[PDB]
Amino acid sequence: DIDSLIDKLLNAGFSGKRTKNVCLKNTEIELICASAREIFLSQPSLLELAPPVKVVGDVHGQYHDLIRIFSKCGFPPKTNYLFLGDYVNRGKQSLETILLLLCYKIKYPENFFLLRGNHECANVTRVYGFYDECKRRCNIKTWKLFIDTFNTLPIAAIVAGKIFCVHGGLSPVLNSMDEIRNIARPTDVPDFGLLNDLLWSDPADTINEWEDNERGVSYVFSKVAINKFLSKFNFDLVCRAHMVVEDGYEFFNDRTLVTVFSAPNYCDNWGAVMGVSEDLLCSFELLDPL
Amino acid sequence: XLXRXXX
Ligand SMILES: [Mn+2]
Ligand SMILES: [Mn+2]
Repeated sequence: DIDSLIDKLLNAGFSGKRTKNVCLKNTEIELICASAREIFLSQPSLLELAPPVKVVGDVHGQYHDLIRIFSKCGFPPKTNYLFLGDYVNRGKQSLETILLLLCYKIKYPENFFLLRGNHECANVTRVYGFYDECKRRCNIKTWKLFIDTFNTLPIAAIVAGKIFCVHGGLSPVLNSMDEIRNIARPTDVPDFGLLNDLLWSDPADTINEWEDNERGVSYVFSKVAINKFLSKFNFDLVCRAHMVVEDGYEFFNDRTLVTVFSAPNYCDNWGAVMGVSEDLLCSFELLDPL
Repeated sequence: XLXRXXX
């Protein structure tokens, strides 16, 4: 009964009820992670999606703001969704956030899509909150079942052959799209390599194409890297998240790249959600900080 | 400013 689990999750979300225990039992959480993992593995590491679709950035366990997104932008399945990752850590309701997204994935496998962020891995959840949230509100076995599910999340999506969607950004070794298709799953996230770069890198107005990233891992890529990447693969836009931006979204390099960040008041930033029409027109819907 | 791993 996936419908009842959604209604229970949305009930807690509509009311703002804040409890130590999750509204779903650990046995129900286990079955959700199992069904979603199987669905993720049956679909490619590189998704190919057709418009219309709305693209959501970092949520980071801000479950109330996920409810605001669905209430304003439309609940599934009448709105097709692509999430760019970073569902857990920092927010006090990471469990409700990832559980609702996984349930929608189970119910609408071909109309609801979730990419991997750099926070959907074992080591980052141990440092930034979601490990402790699982230990306090559920158990370590439940946390391991989430990591097993995270390790199957796809890595990038291409919308109408023209919009490349990834959580972090580009890579000096992204030489073909099949290198993303052939990323074996399940997998952890290494400290280095194409997979690490796709989830960790950031754009900048730097003098050099590639420089080490101030976050302590991966790279920052320049406008030249974007131009060469869009030209080589015949894309019009790079759509990514990963980086908090004051106005919810921010174009970069003559609107060849956009950052979509969907966690309002993360540090007092707006949140934004990008809509892609059938004719590949990009518009946005805003989420105020308070 | 939450610590650069990232406000
Ligand atoms: Mn990120
Ligand atoms: Mn993030």
